[PDB]
Amino acid sequence: TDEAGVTPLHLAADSGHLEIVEVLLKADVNAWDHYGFTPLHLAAHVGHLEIVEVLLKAGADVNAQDHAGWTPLHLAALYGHLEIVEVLLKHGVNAQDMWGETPFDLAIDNGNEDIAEVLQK
Amino acid sequence: LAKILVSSLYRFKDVAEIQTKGQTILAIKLLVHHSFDLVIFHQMSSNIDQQFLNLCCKCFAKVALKNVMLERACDQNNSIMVECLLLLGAANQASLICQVCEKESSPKLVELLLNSGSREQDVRKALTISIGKGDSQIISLLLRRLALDVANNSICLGGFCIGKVEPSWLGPLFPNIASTLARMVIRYQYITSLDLSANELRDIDALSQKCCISVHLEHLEKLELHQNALTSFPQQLCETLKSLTHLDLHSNKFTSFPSYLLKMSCIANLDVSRNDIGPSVVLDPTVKCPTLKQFNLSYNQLSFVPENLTDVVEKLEQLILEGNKISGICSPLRLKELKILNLSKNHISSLSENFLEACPKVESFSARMNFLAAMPFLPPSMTILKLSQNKFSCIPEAILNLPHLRSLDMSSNDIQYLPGPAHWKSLNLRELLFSHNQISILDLSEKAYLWSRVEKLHLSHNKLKEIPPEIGCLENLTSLDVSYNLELRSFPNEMGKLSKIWDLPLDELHKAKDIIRFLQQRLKKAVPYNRMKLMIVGNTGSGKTTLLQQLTVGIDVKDWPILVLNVWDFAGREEFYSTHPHFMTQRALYLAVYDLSKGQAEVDAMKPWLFNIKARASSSPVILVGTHLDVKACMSKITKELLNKRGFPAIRDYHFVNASDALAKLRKTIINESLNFKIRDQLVVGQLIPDCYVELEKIILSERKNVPIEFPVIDRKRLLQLVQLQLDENELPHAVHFLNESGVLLHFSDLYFVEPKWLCKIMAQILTPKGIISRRDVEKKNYMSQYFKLLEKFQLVPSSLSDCENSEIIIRLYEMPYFPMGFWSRLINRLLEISPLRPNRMYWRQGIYLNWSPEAYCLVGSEVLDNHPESFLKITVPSCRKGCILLGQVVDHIDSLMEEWFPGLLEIETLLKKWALYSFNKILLDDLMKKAEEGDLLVNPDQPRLTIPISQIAPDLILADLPRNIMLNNDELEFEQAPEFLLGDGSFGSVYRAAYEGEEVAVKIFNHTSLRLLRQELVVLCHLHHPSLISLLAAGIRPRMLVMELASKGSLDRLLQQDKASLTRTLQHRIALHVADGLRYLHSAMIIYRDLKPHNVLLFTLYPNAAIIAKIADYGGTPGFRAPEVARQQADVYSFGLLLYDILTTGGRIVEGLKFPNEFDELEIQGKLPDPVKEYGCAPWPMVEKLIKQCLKENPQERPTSAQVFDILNSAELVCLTRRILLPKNVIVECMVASIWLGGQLSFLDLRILCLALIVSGTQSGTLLVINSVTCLYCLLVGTADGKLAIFPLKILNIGTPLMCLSESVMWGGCGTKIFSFTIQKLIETRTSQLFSYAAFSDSNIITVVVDTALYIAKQNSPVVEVWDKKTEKLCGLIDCVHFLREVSYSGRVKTLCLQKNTALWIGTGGGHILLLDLSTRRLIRVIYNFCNSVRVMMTAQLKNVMLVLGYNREIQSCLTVWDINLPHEVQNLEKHIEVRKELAEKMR
Ligand SMILES: C[C@@H]1CN(c2cc(-c3n[nH]c4ccc(OC5(C)CC5)cc34)ncn2)C[C@H](C)O1
Ligand SMILES: Nc1nc2c(ncn2[C@@H]2O[C@H](COP(=O)(O)OP(=O)(O)O)[C@@H](O)[C@H]2O)c(=O)[nH]1
Repeated sequence: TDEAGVTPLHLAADSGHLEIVEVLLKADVNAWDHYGFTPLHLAAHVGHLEIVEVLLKAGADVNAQDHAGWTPLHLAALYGHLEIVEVLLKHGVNAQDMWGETPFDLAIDNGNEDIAEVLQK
Repeated sequence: LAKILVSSLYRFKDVAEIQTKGQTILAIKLLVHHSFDLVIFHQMSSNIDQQFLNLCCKCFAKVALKNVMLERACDQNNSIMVECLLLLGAANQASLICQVCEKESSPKLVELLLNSGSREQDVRKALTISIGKGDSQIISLLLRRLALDVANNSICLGGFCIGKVEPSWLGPLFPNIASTLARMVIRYQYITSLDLSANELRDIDALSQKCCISVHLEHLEKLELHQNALTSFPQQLCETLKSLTHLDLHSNKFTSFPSYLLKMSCIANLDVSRNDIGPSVVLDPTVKCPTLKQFNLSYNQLSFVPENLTDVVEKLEQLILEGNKISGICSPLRLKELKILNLSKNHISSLSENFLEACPKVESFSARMNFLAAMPFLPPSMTILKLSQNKFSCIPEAILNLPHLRSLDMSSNDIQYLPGPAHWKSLNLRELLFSHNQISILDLSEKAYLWSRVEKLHLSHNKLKEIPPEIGCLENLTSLDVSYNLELRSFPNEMGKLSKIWDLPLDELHKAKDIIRFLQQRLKKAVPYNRMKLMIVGNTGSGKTTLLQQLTVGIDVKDWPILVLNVWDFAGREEFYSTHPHFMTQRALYLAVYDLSKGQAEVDAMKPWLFNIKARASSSPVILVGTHLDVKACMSKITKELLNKRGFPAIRDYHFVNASDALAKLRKTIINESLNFKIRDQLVVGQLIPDCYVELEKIILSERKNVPIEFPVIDRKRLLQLVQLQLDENELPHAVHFLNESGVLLHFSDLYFVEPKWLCKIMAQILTPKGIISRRDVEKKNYMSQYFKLLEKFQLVPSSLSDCENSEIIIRLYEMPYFPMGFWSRLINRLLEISPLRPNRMYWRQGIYLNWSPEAYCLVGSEVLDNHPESFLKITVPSCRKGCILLGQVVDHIDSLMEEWFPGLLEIETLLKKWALYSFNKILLDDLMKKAEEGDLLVNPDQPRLTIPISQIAPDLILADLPRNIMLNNDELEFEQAPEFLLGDGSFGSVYRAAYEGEEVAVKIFNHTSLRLLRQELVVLCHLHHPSLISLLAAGIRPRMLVMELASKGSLDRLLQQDKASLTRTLQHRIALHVADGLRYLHSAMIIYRDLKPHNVLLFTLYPNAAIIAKIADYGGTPGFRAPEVARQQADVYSFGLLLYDILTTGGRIVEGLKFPNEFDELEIQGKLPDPVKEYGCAPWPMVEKLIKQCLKENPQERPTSAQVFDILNSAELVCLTRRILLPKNVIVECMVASIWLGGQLSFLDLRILCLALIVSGTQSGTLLVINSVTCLYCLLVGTADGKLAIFPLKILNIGTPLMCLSESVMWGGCGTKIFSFTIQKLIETRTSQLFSYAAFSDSNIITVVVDTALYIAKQNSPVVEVWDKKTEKLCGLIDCVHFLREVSYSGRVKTLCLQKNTALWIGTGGGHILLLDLSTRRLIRVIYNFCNSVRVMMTAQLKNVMLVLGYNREIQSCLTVWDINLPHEVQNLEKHIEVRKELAEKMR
């Protein structure tokens, strides 16, 4: 790892390198760092598809909570990644962090109205 | 190891790069032992190359042991080592600063040691060392860190005794490379007030005419030269400064008044309180300065008066001549503005008619201790007059004639008749003291309605006759001092109407709401009291019950009506003998039994019963009664000869009853004796009591039948369930006390024992190795809980319990005619606590012999000397110091028990001779005679060459249990009981000042006191060393006085009432913190205080960031500082809360005893307090305003501990926060501007729009309205949602990718994920930072940027801040906020940044955490936790310099808060000061 606490597959997922994350998977699927961030969280933050659905199929937690209580669905709704939103949605919406906002609320503040319609129905 | 290599580098200082290989040093302690520091210093100072510098620093990193490296480096004065090592840590440890000051050096080094942290005592010592050596630079910087107060804009100089002062000393007082080396090695690893109090300035002629600071001080406005040694003050200086108006130069040695000092520009409060001006002080004429307000020209050689004031001064308000030598009759005194004048302690015979009939506004005339007999026509404007201790024969008529008298105290006067209020003509009388006087009549029935406002009336030590109920017409009365009359012995029931009284001085004359409520009840209904106690007494079984039948286990309480008297048939079996003194009440009349069948033997054998009766109830008549006349009557001979009133109780009758015939005479005599009792001439068989008591007694008697027979003990609420009478909360305690005195029920504490027969039959039923037993409860279920406490405390079974070089031990005797009834069974119970580990103690029925070692033992036995009729106890103890302590403690316990249980014994023969044995090479010696022989410290017989020290034989008398260091020397002390040498009054005595091996060391002289209370006070005061405690120096026995340290700047009450502007926001908190620390130490010592108040807190220095500021004075309650229930343990905290309230208030709760005295007590009964900020207008101060509310809880179990309150006070958040403003609920704000303006709507506050600037607005649609998607503003710059610009539309430099930050400190900004600067100058890409931290943080919107030497970049929803070099234009690094958070729900997402000029950056996390940081060292100062849930915007506002913080209390509640700009400096200062205080506390022991 590293002094702060993180694994290389986290960097690979955040940077969107498919071959590296695939070859490393062939480590922990739900490895959580000192931030509590998951590789699924970083993939949703970067919005880079194939690692998201691979990790979801690899056994990544659907409702993993970081230090801030944000799900990968929360990050995908926040950063405008609607595709990640539905990809996680068919993996199984009312989850709240300490502040207590659903991804609908995150879409509301960020103006991601496209994600907003998907979340309500 | 190898000195050859170090010898090689010795040459390599000037040698070529050959020294670089010396690499080999870091390849492999004691390297720095010889000279390594100096060689490396020539290396890095040899024109510094970086390639060799890096390896040299890498080798040096092995050194970082660290302290000794500095110690060797600090030997040679050199700023580079100074700064580098201070940056590396390692300065006030060894000292070091003193030796650097002693050695020749340069200002830079001493400045480094001073500003890097240095103990105040060490700095003072170094300064004193350097004073002698000629210097003007090092001492100048020493003063900077020692005695400078920029916050108050003043320069103090007190306790540090400087020899003299010169202008060059106070020059700056009136208003790099090492860091690079340290960082890379770490990487490898106008003045207002001037104080001159204690500086023994022989002269002040140095800075008088013209100097560097003469022009600077020309507008000083406040100068202090008190406690000094000045003489003939130079008139040049007074011309030099032309703004001084607070000069107070007292205690100096003057000869004649300058009279040119008054020629100052505008001077007020001129104080010369101890200067010895000559006989004449007539001011020089032709100087009309109308500026002086207070003129304390006191304590002088002034036979005459300053007959210059009327011509010269026009506003001499407080013209004071107290304590002068004023002898002759004063001048007509034509001044027209005199407000307050004093002439106390002068020598005045009288005053002329026109002496005071010139001033139209004299309101405070007073002349204490003068030979005054007439008072000539005080003007009507007067309100307060103090004329006590004068040769007054009658009240002068002029005093009766002024319309507006308020307070008059004419104590220590010899007058006969005080005029009635029909002559006073004043309806505003407030306080009237008439103590030490001969007054016999208090005629007030003439006109009482005139007297309505009188509050405190004092008549102590007066020969009064009776109190007329007409004085009950008085309403506002608060304190009636009627003690020491010895002639009244009565109380009119109308006194009950005076509910406002909270104190009553009844001493030697025969409290508060209890007595007054009792008088109210008696006034409402008074009935004669008919109930007396008749305790029959026997001996080992005789005609006891048989006599009662004609007219055994326990006491068998019975009722016998005739008035009604109850017979208590006490026990005859010796086993029951232990508890009997518990029922021998003072108000009763005892019988006895002879059993004359035994003849002469029994009457003498029963003598100890009379001895016990005399010991317990001395004033109780006894009726001796024989009970065996059926079967030798010569016992009457001894009864008349030896058994009479000689030494035994006041026998009143003796009879020879048979068992019939003589029972009629017995009954008649019993009735006659009971009826004619007259206890202290009171006839208490027919006294008057309220009918409420009788009704309650009837209720209890009725409930006796209707009660559980097995356990008739009723509960506390069972008394309430009985009541349908009328008794309030306060009536019940005194009622049950009286009923218990009448022998109806017992109550000592939530249960009332009715039917005393059951209690005294069961509680003593336990009586029926040897004597020891464990828990073996039998017969009779939840009783044990109180049963064990009752039995053990009252009766292991002490009863029936197993019936040497002569110079190294001390023995004492306490001979008594007999051992009192329950003596040993309580003495051995008390002597189970004494100690300097459980000792071993084989205590029998009459001994203890408890010991820890051969050097620590105490043996209290039962001595039976040969040819000694009476029995006595011998106490032995080794002559060591610990043995003396033990002896003192045990003898104190003995005399306390005697005085608290057998007052008849120690009543002046005295039936108690306390022998102290001694042997020069044993000889009896009276302890009273030993005390009388206190004139010397050595006792010698008629033969003179042999003698014994006093402390060796009577360690309890002369202080030997206390440390020998506490031993005053008479030749040094100068404690004179003068009426000004005193500093204040308190508790059991007063405190004065005197010279004792020091400057002005205080002396606590004792008032009536005793060496028994003195022992307790000394033992509690000593063996307790703490910075917040007022440590004592010595003790003496001649006055029997104590010696204490000085509060240099006075007491807290005086501070509040006089100088309220000298209290800073950091001074009040420091005082509170130190008082809390002292209270914490007191509680950790398991001692309560219950005395916290401004009168009791002492201040030493007014320097905010000092090491000692406040201390707590004498500690063994108060109307204005009352405890919740104790004064109206955790009670101390509530008193502490009151202290905090007034300090926060600065004189509101105090200075509230003049317009409404009782209002400081009559509204805090249970958790009722006004809001301080709104009530008093003081500066807002939250987080302590909540602390007082949360500490002074009504429930004592809910109040926090003193340690907890000290810990909460130990937080700079409590010191730096100044406001906490809330916002309406469910309201959200996302922006504020520099009153405060916030954010389709808009909000405003006084102390959907996106952002605002100052007046600019803007919403999500980016409306370009003109008023007086926009994403960022500045002040004129505008940023949009896709990277635009505006210089308004003067110019629009498109760069986009939203612009979101714009800052100035050539402005800088941000757009998307790229930083610009300016006409775009440098658009440095920032997304290329994925190698460190997640790529997502690098590829994100940039929210805020601040401009400084470096560039700090914050991006939205990022837990990491980036730093980019300004010149190098490269990523300098990353600071991870979460790392700080993990060290201490936490979010860590950066939302806003703020920069401070002291290189401190404050970062706002998404959560309620504010990270403090230092750019110089890149180290966290602290984390502001507990604050809120979110943080959105922070910006500096010049209100005072403070930056606000916004947050939501998510339910949504937005909140605003204001923090002081000095948060990190305050944190460092508090952390250094607490550590210094802790080290001082450790060093005190
Ligand atoms: C202003 C004046 C007032 N002063 C003081 C001193 C003290 C004081 N010192 N040590 C004490 C020890 C005990 C003590 O018990 C009190 C609180 C019962 C009076 C007072 C002092 N208490 C008030 N004032 C000292 C002089 C130089 O300055
Ligand atoms: N002969 C005779 N015996 C008596 C007389 N008075 C009491 N006694 C005896 O004393 C006993 C009663 O003791 P009591 O009064 O109960 O004990 P006390 O009061 O506790 O000392 C009876 O047994 C009697 O025998 C008396 O006048 N004459």
